[PDB]
Order: sequence, then C-alpha cells, then structure tokens
Amino acid sequence: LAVADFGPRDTTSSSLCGIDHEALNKQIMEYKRRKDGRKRAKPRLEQDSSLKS
Amino acid sequence: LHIPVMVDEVVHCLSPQKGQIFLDMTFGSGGHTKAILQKESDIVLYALDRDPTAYALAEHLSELYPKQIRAMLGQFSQAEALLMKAGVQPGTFDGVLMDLGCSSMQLDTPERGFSLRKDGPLDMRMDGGRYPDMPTAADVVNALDQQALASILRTYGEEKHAKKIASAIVQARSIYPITRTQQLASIVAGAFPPSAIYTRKDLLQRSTHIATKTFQALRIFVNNELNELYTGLKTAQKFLRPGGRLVALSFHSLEDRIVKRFLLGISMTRAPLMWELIHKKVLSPQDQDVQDNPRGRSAKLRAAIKL
RNA sequence: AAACUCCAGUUGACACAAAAUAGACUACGAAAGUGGCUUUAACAUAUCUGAACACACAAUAGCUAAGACCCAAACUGGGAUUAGAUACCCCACUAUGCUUAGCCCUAAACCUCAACAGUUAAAUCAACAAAACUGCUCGCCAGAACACUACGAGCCACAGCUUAAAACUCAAAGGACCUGGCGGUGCUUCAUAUCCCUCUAGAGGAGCCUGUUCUGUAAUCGAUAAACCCCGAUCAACCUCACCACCUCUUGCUCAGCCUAUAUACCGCCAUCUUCAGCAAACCCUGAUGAAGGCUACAAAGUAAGCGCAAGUACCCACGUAAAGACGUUAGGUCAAGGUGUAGCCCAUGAGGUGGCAAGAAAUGGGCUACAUUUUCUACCCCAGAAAACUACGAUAGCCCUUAUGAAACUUAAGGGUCGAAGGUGGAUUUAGC
Ligand SMILES: Nc1ncnc2c1ncn2[C@@H]1O[C@H](CSCC[C@H](N)C(=O)O)[C@@H](O)[C@H]1O
Ligand SMILES: [K+]
Ligand SMILES: [K+]
Ligand SMILES: [K+]
Ligand SMILES: [K+]
Ligand SMILES: [K+]
Ligand SMILES: [K+]
Ligand SMILES: [K+]
Ligand SMILES: [K+]
Ligand SMILES: [K+]
Ligand SMILES: [K+]
Ligand SMILES: [Mg+2]
Ligand SMILES: [Mg+2]
Ligand SMILES: [Mg+2]
Ligand SMILES: [Mg+2]
Ligand SMILES: [Mg+2]
Ligand SMILES: [Mg+2]
Ligand SMILES: [Mg+2]
Ligand SMILES: [Mg+2]
Ligand SMILES: [Mg+2]
Ligand SMILES: [Mg+2]
Ligand SMILES: [Mg+2]
Ligand SMILES: [Mg+2]
Ligand SMILES: [Mg+2]
Ligand SMILES: [Mg+2]
Ligand SMILES: [Mg+2]
Ligand SMILES: [Mg+2]
Ligand SMILES: [Mg+2]
Ligand SMILES: [Mg+2]
Ligand SMILES: [Mg+2]
Ligand SMILES: [Mg+2]
Ligand SMILES: [Mg+2]
Ligand SMILES: [Mg+2]
Ligand SMILES: [Mg+2]
Ligand SMILES: [Mg+2]
Ligand SMILES: [Mg+2]
Ligand SMILES: [Mg+2]
Ligand SMILES: [Mg+2]
Ligand SMILES: [Mg+2]
Ligand SMILES: [Mg+2]
Repeated sequence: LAVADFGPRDTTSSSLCGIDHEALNKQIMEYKRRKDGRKRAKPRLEQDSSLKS
Repeated sequence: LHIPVMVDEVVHCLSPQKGQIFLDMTFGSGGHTKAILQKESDIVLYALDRDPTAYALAEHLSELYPKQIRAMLGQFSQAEALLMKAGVQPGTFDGVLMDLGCSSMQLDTPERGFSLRKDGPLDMRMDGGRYPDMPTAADVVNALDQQALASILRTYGEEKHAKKIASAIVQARSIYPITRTQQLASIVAGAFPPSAIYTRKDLLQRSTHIATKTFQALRIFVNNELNELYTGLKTAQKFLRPGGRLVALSFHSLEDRIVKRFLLGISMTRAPLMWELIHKKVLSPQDQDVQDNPRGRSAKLRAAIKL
C-alpha cells in the first residue's frame, strides 16, 4: 500500500413496490380494449393370499 | 362526521407561522387543511388531491379564504408538473403534509365503491372520472389471471390465502361479471366457510369482514398508491425548504414502510442521511380518540425536517 | 481571569451488598442446603423398620410490618427490530434479591436408585440408565384423558397449599431402541468449465424467426420444475388429420372397425440422478438366535457367482471424444409408433365426402440479424480503392412484382423493386466453454 502509486491526490418504482404495476396495468387495459384426501391402508394390514394358494 | 386524524399533533408538528408557505398533497375532505388555516391567519397554503370532487370542495372552500388556500388537482407524480407550471420549482415549502389513504367522503359515499358494507359500483378509484379510461377495481378482477390477481392481494392486502381468494374471483367472473362491491364481498367471503365471514378481527380485537383487506389490496393497485407515494415524497423533498418540517400519516404499516425508509434514507427493498426526525414516534391516536374514530386507529405519524 | 457542568481520567476516603485464586478438592448436614476471617455453643440413637395428616424442618418465588439499598432486576417507560413484537436486542427504573420479626409450605425438592441387612455363585441381563440379585419392613401403583381438576374437609394460607373423584369420551395412551426422512445440524475434505470469485463469448433491452402460455375460434392431441417450451414433427396450403360444420354409408380395406377411457394394468422405446459406483443370488458369523450388524494389512468375520464400473472395441494413438453406464429413484414420459390387459361404442365414440380452423389484446422461452470503424461496399481471397450519422450502419419485417414446386400459393420458398423502422451494446438475473 505504501509503495503503491495513488497518483495526484485531489428504472421503475414498480420493482420497489414488489409488483410490476406497469405491465399489469397494460394487461387489464388490453382486456378493456377487447371489452369495449383418500384412505390409505396400513402396510402391516395388507392382505395376502400366499398361504391360501 | 370524521375528525381530522391527529390534527393536534400535525398542527403542533408543523407549527404554521406567518411568513411560511405550506403544501398539502392530499386535500380530500379538507379537515386538516382547514385546521392549518385556523391557527395562522397569515399562512399561505397549497392543496392537491386525486379526486375532482375533493378539488371542488377546495375550490368551494377557497371562498372562505381567497388566497390563503390555493386548490390544485392531480396525482402525486403529476404534482411537480402542476406546481412547476406555477413556477415554484424550488418551492421553499416550509412543510408538506402528505396525508395518506382513502378520504372519509370517498368511503362514506356508497357510489364511489370503496365500502364493501354498502352497495355501490365497484369503482374503488380515488379518481372521479378525471381520467375516464383509468381501470377500476371491477376491471382488475375480471382481467387478471389467478397468479397476477393473487399478487395484488398477497402484498397490498397482506392476504395470507392469496391463492384461495384469487381462484374464487376467477370462477365468479366467468359465471357473471363482477361489477358491485357487495358482489365482490360475497365472492371473497365464499372462499372460506360461512363461519369465516367475520371470524377475523381488527388490530383492536374487533371482528371485521374477511374481505376487508382484499378491498384494500384492490384499492392500492387501482390507484397505485404505493408507487405514487414514493414519487410524492421525493417531489416534496425537492420542493421542501431546508429546515422545513414534513409530516406524513401512514394509515397502515404497508404505506408506512415507504415513509419509514424514505425519511431514513434506507433502501426500499454510503451517502449520509439527510433528515431530522423531530417526532420519531410512530404512534396511533389516543385510545380515547381511537374509539371515537376507529377508522384512524392505525394512523402512524412520521415527521422529519429536510437536511 | 471567572464561575458552572449531569460528565470522564489519576489519587485518597468509603457498606446493613456479594464472598477471585485455593476448588483439578469432593468434604459437611436429615434433607433443603453449605466454599471470606475469628471466637462461643455444637453436629440424636451400643438392634432394625416405622406417618400426605402426629412432631420438627424444608431452595427459589410470594405475603405482613419496620429498616438497608452498591449492584442486579419481574413489571413499567423509552429506543430499535418486525407484516405484527404488549418478545428476543439497547437504556432507565420499581416490586424483589439483603437485615429483623412473623407467615406461606411449593420445586425436574432428581443419584428421577425407599430404609436396613446380605451375596458376587447361579440365568449376567427385555431395552436404556446406574453390573445382577437375596432377606426384611414401611410407603405407593393397577389403560389413557378428564385431573397439579370438581366437591368435601383441614390450614396465619382467601386468585393459595394438602388430600382427591365422577360423568361423558377413546382403543389405544405409554416406555426403550432401530431405520428412514429432515435439521435457519457439527466437524474435516471437497466440486475443475465448477458451488463462489477469476477467464471468453452470450441471454436478459430492439426487430424478426419459432415454441409455449393466455386470450380468441364452430374447430385436435401429447410434453409442460430440474428431467416441458425449433418438444413427438429429420417439419401442418389440400393430403398429412387424429379437429369443427354439413351431407352420406352400415357385415363395413379386414373371419370388421374405434387416434374411445385407463401410461395409476402393461410390453415396446426412453428421460432423470449417471459430469454416479454400486447392486446382489447363495452361504457364513455377531447381537442371549430382538429390529439389526459384519472393517482395522504389524488386520479384529467375512467368502461371494453374477450385473455394472473397469477392460476391450469405434473414430486419428495407449490421449481425447463417442459408445457404454447396473440396481434403484421420480406409479417420470409415451394407450396418438405399433401391440396390448380391463372397461366402453357397434345406424356410431366406426367409415367416406365437401368446405373450414389454426388468429393475437398480450406475457414468456429459445434462436436469427443487428446496433457498426477489429466496421460498411467492391475487387481480391489478406501489400487495394471508396463508404462512414436523418441518402451512414441496420429487416431474413411490411408493401408491390416476378419466378420455382404444385391441380390449387394475398398464403410456401427464391429473386427484384420499393421502403430505411426500432436499435446506439442492454437493470436484477442468467447460459455455455479446459
Ligand atoms: N396519489 C395521490 N395523489 C393525490 N391525492 C391522492 C393520492 N392518493 C390519494 N389521494 C387523496 O388524498 C386523500 C387522502 S385521505 C383524506 C385526507 C384529507 N386530508 C382529509 O381531508 O381527510 C384522499 O382525498 C385521496 O383521494
Ligand atoms: K472471598
Ligand atoms: K398411610
Ligand atoms: K437430577
Ligand atoms: K438419522
Ligand atoms: K443481450
Ligand atoms: K413405462
Ligand atoms: K399404445
Ligand atoms: K388400451
Ligand atoms: K366416425
Ligand atoms: K433470445
Ligand atoms: Mg426410625
Ligand atoms: Mg415422612
Ligand atoms: Mg406434600
Ligand atoms: Mg420455604
Ligand atoms: Mg423474602
Ligand atoms: Mg429496591
Ligand atoms: Mg442499576
Ligand atoms: Mg436439589
Ligand atoms: Mg422409609
Ligand atoms: Mg387412569
Ligand atoms: Mg402444583
Ligand atoms: Mg387445587
Ligand atoms: Mg375446595
Ligand atoms: Mg430479447
Ligand atoms: Mg398444444
Ligand atoms: Mg396436458
Ligand atoms: Mg400425461
Ligand atoms: Mg416433471
Ligand atoms: Mg388440413
Ligand atoms: Mg375416430
Ligand atoms: Mg409411468
Ligand atoms: Mg481410451
Ligand atoms: Mg454418451
Ligand atoms: Mg465401459
Ligand atoms: Mg404419472
Ligand atoms: Mg379436409
Ligand atoms: Mg424485404
Ligand atoms: Mg404456376
Ligand atoms: Mg442505407
């Protein structure tokens, strides 16, 4: 820092709001232009027929 | 009748005195504007509002004081140009009183569409036909998709169930047009069970309609109050005299955020700050006064002096 | 000079507050508790057990009365924070923590181990904790919740404590452990075109091309987070065609037919991790033969066919790039490639004909051409001459004409003319490359 040479020493507010109020305002205006659960079985209780076969 | 909210504080805060020129960016009913022309008979004042009905009141009330009050009409963004035509670009305004929200007359008159309780056309537009092409709340709900419509309620209205109240509106509009305030209230209230119509309670623990905030959301997007609030404050600063006391009144914390950070130079989402908060406190009106005027319970007054 | 100042630093004086180091000790007391110094008094019992209530005690908090008050500090006030913050953070201060005399009688009052006596051989032993038991005695318990509750009674307690049910309700509640998932989960090492920075060219802005969404239309369908979006299509003017409207045929090109439903019945072919290295038959051993687990190379229970990786082969090498890439994951995609299970239609959900749809108010993905001087035009294919800002650069767009293909072209493509627009190198964000 000491060796270094310093030389001679002397765009929309909609984004801030969080919503694109302009684009939506156009969208509604464009529309205006046209205007004018189930049960699940317990796995342990699943029935099998291996013994019956 | 609606007493001007925190009129005693706003008068003391601005201390209107002879030889001082003041601006009012929201004349509305004019209760605050008239309370300021009473303390100081030699005061000079300028008025502004977005409602032509509000601008007519000022013109009619201009008879009481011919030149002490000067009436103007237009939005916050258009205020600088309107005042620039007068030629007061520096302005040297001692104080700018930027009252916010909806006027008592605007929401007391059912025709204006601001009241869900009554039955009026679903206008919800502070503009009084000065721009007859300005979309109204009815147009916003019938045009925007669920995703877009949800954004308005979610942010402007603080709607937690944004997807739920937005889908109901989309379904309702298809069956029939949404053109009346009561129709919208029933549509929003249908989203939830019949019990939920008045389960929600106000900040004072008082039951309110479930769609109360939904109307606020559409009110803010139709009139773009938030974006117009940022420009209005910026314009005031340019037209505000050095050492001049600004006084805002944020009815809700949502708009208070813009006022809260603008005065403190904090990013809405380093150079030195240029404001002096003589009245930092952001407090509701006296509880005795809250009961008398519940509409103004949430009024947060943020005062500052330009630096 | 002067006096004032809440204030800060050095020095001195200074308490009814609290007791570094020792203390890495593990003592004392029935427990609660007890850790500055001195002194006095003083720590029951020559069987054992023996109480919610008898007798006497019992942290902290709290009550009554009188004092002390350095510091801390419920509450409260102020300052921030926040969508809200009657919280967490900062400041101030009170009850209170201290002393005295009375109360109050509660603690996760917990070594979560009742007192006394005895044993270490048996079975060591559900699990975990804290090795497993015997004798003896008192206390206590009998599904969860209701319930540290109601009523009764007793109590200096009066929003209190102790003792303490029932009705209705449920098929569990609960203890210990294991696996998985998850953690605003710890540590260490990491990613090579890679998570961040770094390097180059881009996307995000403009026009156009194209996809999708939405909207529109009488007018398909499927894909649609990574892993959809020039995707099925190496391709829609008719046909293709599955769509809409109208008309027509009925054993029908077929020993019929269905692009009808179900990709959550499937084969088939694939995406994805995979820019992975693991999967696992059959055995064997451990844990008391519990769910589970199985590695140490100076090795301690693992052995493993097979599949994958690897190897090999293709391309110009042994490099690189291709190809390959298991099991499993997402009931991932495709019933509309074809086939097909189940269900449905059979004068119609089948077959044929004619005409017609596929637009853009918009939003968005990808791409193309640009914004120019490392450029524009011509010659040349690198020793040139001109151009160079409202006649420049810039449309592959619009409009008009011609040509090509075709039966059919305001429509598709090519060419010419006319026209000369936005665009002046693009915010957050974001793609690819060793
Ligand atoms: N962007 C804007 N520009 C100008 N006026 C606006 C505005 N947004 C709101 N307003 C108006 O400002 C007023 C705020 S509410 C009424 C306050 C007024 N001081 C009274 O007399 O009560 C309303 O009249 C409203 O219509
Ligand atoms: K000490
Ligand atoms: K007893
Ligand atoms: K304990
Ligand atoms: K785990
Ligand atoms: K770009
Ligand atoms: K499949
Ligand atoms: K099929
Ligand atoms: K089928
Ligand atoms: K048919
Ligand atoms: K692009
Ligand atoms: Mg005894
Ligand atoms: Mg006892
Ligand atoms: Mg007891
Ligand atoms: Mg006690
Ligand atoms: Mg006490
Ligand atoms: Mg005190
Ligand atoms: Mg203190
Ligand atoms: Mg204890
Ligand atoms: Mg005992
Ligand atoms: Mg019980
Ligand atoms: Mg208790
Ligand atoms: Mg009790
Ligand atoms: Mg009782
Ligand atoms: Mg672009
Ligand atoms: Mg489609
Ligand atoms: Mg679909
Ligand atoms: Mg599908
Ligand atoms: Mg998907
Ligand atoms: Mg066709
Ligand atoms: Mg068919
Ligand atoms: Mg599937
Ligand atoms: Mg090789
Ligand atoms: Mg490959
Ligand atoms: Mg290989
Ligand atoms: Mg599926
Ligand atoms: Mg046809
Ligand atoms: Mg052209
Ligand atoms: Mg021809
Ligand atoms: Mg030109």
